[PDB]
Parts: sequence; structure tokens; C-alpha cells
Amino acid sequence: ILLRPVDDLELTVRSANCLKAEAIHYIGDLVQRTEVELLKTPNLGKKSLTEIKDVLASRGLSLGMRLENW
DNA sequence: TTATGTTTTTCTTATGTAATACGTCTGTAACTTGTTCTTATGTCTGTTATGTAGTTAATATAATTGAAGGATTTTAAGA
DNA sequence: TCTTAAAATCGAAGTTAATATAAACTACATAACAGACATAAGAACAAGTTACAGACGTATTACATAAGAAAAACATAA
Repeated sequence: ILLRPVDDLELTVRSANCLKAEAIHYIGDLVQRTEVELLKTPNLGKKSLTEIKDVLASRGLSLGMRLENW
């Protein structure tokens, strides 16, 4: 699922309002958005990164995706 | 030959130095809760349309409506 | 027992889409329409509370290194 807006991720209000500021609107950014850079962002800890990765894993996706052109 | 002052060395402690681990403060969010303004609606009331009941005094005094090349068979009523 | 009147029936589908003449007035009660008001339902704004997350700040732990103190050895004088 690389064709959905991030708001369709069923993300909680905290994660949605955080990731909205980083101009991250499609999963294609997030699948290669590195774990470290995701952790550096304001208001995003390990226990929320866990749920982000869990929602990704439910729909096949995950972080750490070497990828292709746009 | 031996006692003693000295100097260097090693052990001991002290301030800093850092690493990882874990608690506090604070910033956002879920959950309610009170207050005020707005709105659709149910209900009351006045006015007009309408639907019903009644009355009318030359005299007048036993329908109508078609219906029209039907044959064949069965079964009740008359005699 | 013989006429004689009634009674009943007469293939399927398919199609096959209206007619169409002919008293007045008055009084009264009832239903319907329109306007306005109050009520129940609804929406928006702000506030309290209860908790969890996030990254910072505290305490536990293991030390590096340099200053200070004790001691052993050495050289010297009586």
C-alpha cells in the first residue's frame, strides 16, 4: 500500500499531527524515512514508533525500504 | 660503624569524567460538562370558504329499449 | 308420455389502451388556511480532569588522573 494518504493510516491524533508537519503525506516517504530521523522529530518517541511500525506491518508495509523513482 | 636527614617511589585519596538507567516535569490528547444562541415544530387562535338543510302554491295525474342470418344438446314444467 | 321453454357451450396464443344529451336563494355550522408563540431538540464555545508520552534531568555505577602522605633506601657525619 504505497497509494494511500498518511491520514488513511488510522493513526492516532498525536502521530497524525506530528507527521503532518514534516510534509509527509504518502507512505512512499515513510517507508524509507529512516528510523533515526523519525526519532529525532518533535513529539515522537519509541512507544509511538512501535505503533507506527505495527500499523505498517498490518498492511504489509514496514520501515527500512530501499526503493525506486517516483 | 652507625644514627639521621633526605629524596625518590609507591600507595591512598580526591576531583573530575563518563555511561547507562530510570524518575519528573511538562505538553498534548481523550473524556466529559456547563452555558448560550439558534431552529424546527407542535399548538392555539382568528378569518374565510364550503358543505348541508330548508323552502318555493295557474295546472300538471299508469316507461323504454333495443332486439334481430345460432346450432346443438339437456332437462325441468305445462298438458 | 309428449311439447315447450329455459340453460349452457362454442381452440390456443398474439394483439387489444376511454368518451363526448339532459332552478334558485338563504341561513347556518364546520373545516381549512394563515399567523404567532413557546418548547423540545440541537449546535457551538469554553472549561475541568485524568492520563500518557517525550525528552530532559537525577542518581547509581565504574573509573583516569593528579596531588598528598608514608616508607624504604641511600649518602653523610660523628
